[PDB]
Amino acid sequence: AMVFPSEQEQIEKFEKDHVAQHYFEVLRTLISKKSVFAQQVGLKEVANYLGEIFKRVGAEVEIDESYTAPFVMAHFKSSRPDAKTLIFYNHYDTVPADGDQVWTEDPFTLSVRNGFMYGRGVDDDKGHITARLSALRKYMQHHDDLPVNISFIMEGAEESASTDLDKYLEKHADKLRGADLLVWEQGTKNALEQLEISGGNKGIVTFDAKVKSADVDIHSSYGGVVESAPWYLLQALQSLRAADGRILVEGLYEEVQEPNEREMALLETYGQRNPEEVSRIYGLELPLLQEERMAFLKRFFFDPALNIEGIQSGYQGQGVKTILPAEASAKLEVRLVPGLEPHDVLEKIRKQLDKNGFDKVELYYTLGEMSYRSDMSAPAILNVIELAKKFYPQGVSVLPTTAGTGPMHTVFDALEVPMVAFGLGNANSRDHGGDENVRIADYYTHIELVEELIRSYE
Amino acid sequence: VFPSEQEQIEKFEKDHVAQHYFEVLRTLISKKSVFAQQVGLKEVANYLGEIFKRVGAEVEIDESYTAPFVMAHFKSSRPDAKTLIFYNHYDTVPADGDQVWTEDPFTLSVRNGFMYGRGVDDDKGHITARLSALRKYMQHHDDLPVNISFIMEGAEESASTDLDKYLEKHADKLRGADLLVWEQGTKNALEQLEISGGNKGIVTFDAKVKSADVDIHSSYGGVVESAPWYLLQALQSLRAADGRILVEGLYEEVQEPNEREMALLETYGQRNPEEVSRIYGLELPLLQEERMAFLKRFFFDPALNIEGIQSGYQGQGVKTILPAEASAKLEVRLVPGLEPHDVLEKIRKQLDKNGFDKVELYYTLGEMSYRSDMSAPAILNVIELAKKFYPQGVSVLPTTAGTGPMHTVFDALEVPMVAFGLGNANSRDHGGDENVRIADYYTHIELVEELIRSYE
Ligand SMILES: OC[C@H]1O[C@@H](O)[C@H](O)[C@@H](O)[C@@H]1O
Ligand SMILES: OC[C@H]1O[C@@H](O)[C@H](O)[C@@H](O)[C@@H]1O
Ligand SMILES: OC[C@H]1O[C@@H](O)[C@H](O)[C@@H](O)[C@@H]1O
Ligand SMILES: OC[C@H]1O[C@@H](O)[C@H](O)[C@@H](O)[C@@H]1O
Ligand SMILES: [Mn+2]
Ligand SMILES: [Mn+2]
Repeated sequence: AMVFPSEQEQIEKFEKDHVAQHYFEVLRTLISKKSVFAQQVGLKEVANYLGEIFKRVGAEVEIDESYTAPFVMAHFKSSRPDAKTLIFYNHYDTVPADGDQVWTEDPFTLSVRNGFMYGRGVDDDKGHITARLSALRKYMQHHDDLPVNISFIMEGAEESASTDLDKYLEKHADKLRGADLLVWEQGTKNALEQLEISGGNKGIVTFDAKVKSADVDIHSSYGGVVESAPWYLLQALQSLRAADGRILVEGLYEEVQEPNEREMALLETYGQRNPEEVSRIYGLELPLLQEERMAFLKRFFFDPALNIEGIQSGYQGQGVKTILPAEASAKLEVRLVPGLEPHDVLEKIRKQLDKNGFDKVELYYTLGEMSYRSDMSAPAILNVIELAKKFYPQGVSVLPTTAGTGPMHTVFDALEVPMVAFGLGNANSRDHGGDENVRIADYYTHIELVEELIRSYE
Repeated sequence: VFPSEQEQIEKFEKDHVAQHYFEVLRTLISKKSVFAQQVGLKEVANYLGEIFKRVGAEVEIDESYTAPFVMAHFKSSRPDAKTLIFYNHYDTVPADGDQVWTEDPFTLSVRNGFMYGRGVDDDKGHITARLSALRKYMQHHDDLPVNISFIMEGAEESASTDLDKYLEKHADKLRGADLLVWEQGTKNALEQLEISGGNKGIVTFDAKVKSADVDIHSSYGGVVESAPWYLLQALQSLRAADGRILVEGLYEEVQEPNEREMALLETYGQRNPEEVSRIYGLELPLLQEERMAFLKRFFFDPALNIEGIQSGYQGQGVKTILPAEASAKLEVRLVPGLEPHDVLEKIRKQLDKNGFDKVELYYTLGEMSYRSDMSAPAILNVIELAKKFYPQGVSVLPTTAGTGPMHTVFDALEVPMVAFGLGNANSRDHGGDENVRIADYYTHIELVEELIRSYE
């Protein structure tokens, strides 16, 4: 028997809440200050501003400027002895406004229209920073002390693969290790307005593959006797993957951590009802590689995948060109799951190609990110799940991992604290797109959930 | 017994007829004639028309289709005289981009005992050398002992567009001939004159796959099939590791080589398959390694080739997409018995049967194949005459691996066909600094003159 406020009620609460309003003006200022890692613009400016903001309400603040993007930490202390610690991880850099992106109003001007707030960073990730601070300060309106120690860590290079995050966390692990729970930088409601509460990221390894079959393109009259670069490469790739998408590389699945019973039960309960709908959404013309719902979800969340991002050889254009191309190349990737490390995955692929008779395929490592997940059974995570249900009428969607890539493995490796992601995004927030937005009611609801999480530590 | 190269060059220098047509060649080369660019076609056809008319030939320039068809007939007075036909083309490929040209491609240049220019080998030089041979003969005899017809088309480099129609129209003036001499021929790397009697064929076509409306984030790569995987799977289902084509009903249509054809291969085919590996710097094993297996595959079997394939992202860095589209440019090299349209339809059926109905196929070009076992007496005569002019001997092959209109010409004319000419293994047809050895050019003249004399 749970009752929930209406969207109209949430918006009025938001309008009447002096603390939420104070930090909404702070959000306006933050959005206005462009902070992009890849344009080197405004990182120190935003990191210092955040420093002042948190100092004002009594946090002990440290701004480490050792690497390109300053690393901001703000610790709020509880007077309770044997108090636990809560960590909020967030980032203050955003992607550029840019491209063929359509903006109704200036991307760096926080704009409110039709019950949504618009601006570069309102969802990813600055809005999450002002909402979580709002929550703490609201709790502080009605209490003399915090029931739990609270640490905010804000990096400035999340959109450029969290450059040097590993070096900041190693440097400051002593103050962070041992916390009860770490809440991730963002989260969203899904298409059914269920709050997604997730516990992992998949990883990836990307690499170039190249073949040189001869010193020059040869006349195609020789194609019956002379092997060409594209045939060799097609044969090589075809050797590494079954028609159902299973990867044919020895040693690879042996390293994969299989999902436990809880993880499989979570998928059953919370995974999309009809994942076969991707066919409609993208106008697929070929059948899915895995069609039954659970086979599909399990492949999607818990299996790796060998992907061709591009392949090219010989002649493109109008007309013909009677050649056996000397060179062929491809841009490949393997999506990873826990157990699989980028360099090692590539070495197993080198070995299998050599064993298959394709030693002339050259491989060149380009990028890697490690994967991470949990079965969402840590009691600190269970607490979050039960509290969230009191705030979202459509309920929650609990997932061991999302299919996105991110720094979760880096963070857990340094800090070893249980991690959970939830936030104030909507399925159509357009992160990284034009008119990035957050629903005003969703933003206020995240404040209330975070304040309730703090109260749960009393 | 055989003249030296130095003697040949001197003979060439002192021969007023050869020198006259060598200046004619200079002019032909200077006039760019490329079918694909529709440049110079009427200009070169008209100029040739006049060159032949001047020496008393009965000339017809048919301008019905894009490239004018030129015919020049020289009559013998002998009443039961046979007829000899020369087929040649006056169009060339362009000079081009990546190609290295020491001097202007459209300026005949002589260096180190070679002549250089676009068309000196393929095919303008063959035209002037053959008219030289006829006219040289006429310096020493009262009349031709055989009727001689020159047929010159201007679309050979573009698959002989409308040749078939011109031959249908003029077949009454041409059918009944004793022998037809093909457009060009070369000496092989061992300086043996190649004498051949066939062209392989070709069917080229685009293959395309659309797998979705849009490029999808590659995180879906374990559940959504992409266009490039589907296409690689389709292409691989059609070709065995050893190059054999896996298409039902294809090999059934292949005409097997007879005993003479195989014996010719064995005698005159390359001595060593592995030389190809050395020449091209091959980094992969040959698809057929034993000599006779290699040779039979090269001249007498079809082959499925990828000229190009592309999909998704090329460029700096990565792009986390499953591409929605992939395409390829394919061809099947053909042998007698295989027709372009039928071959492509058999590939359509196999792909559907194999589960690849979504690969789209678009026919783009086709040429039928042709060959003979080189036993026609009119052809044997050429093989014997040639042994008197080339100290390294001759190389007799039923077919070259190149493509050409032999099938179209035979279908209209039904005259025994033989290819021999003035190129060298390094003439670089279709390439930069295309060239003919001066001595080789004059030797061709003398061999063609002797061919005429053999009809007395
Ligand atoms: O049960 C063993 C492990 O299985 C993994 O798949 C889960 O992500 C872990 O949280 C769990 O500890
Ligand atoms: O008290 C708040 C929460 O703190 C976590 O450390 C405990 O594991 C939960 O059981 C508890 O509900
Ligand atoms: O023996 C039958 C036929 O075999 C074919 O392979 C040859 O090209 C023909 O010249 C011959 O007439
Ligand atoms: O007379 C020249 C040649 O004409 C051909 O028609 C005959 O078949 C040959 O035997 C002869 O040598
Ligand atoms: Mn983010
Ligand atoms: Mn030619």
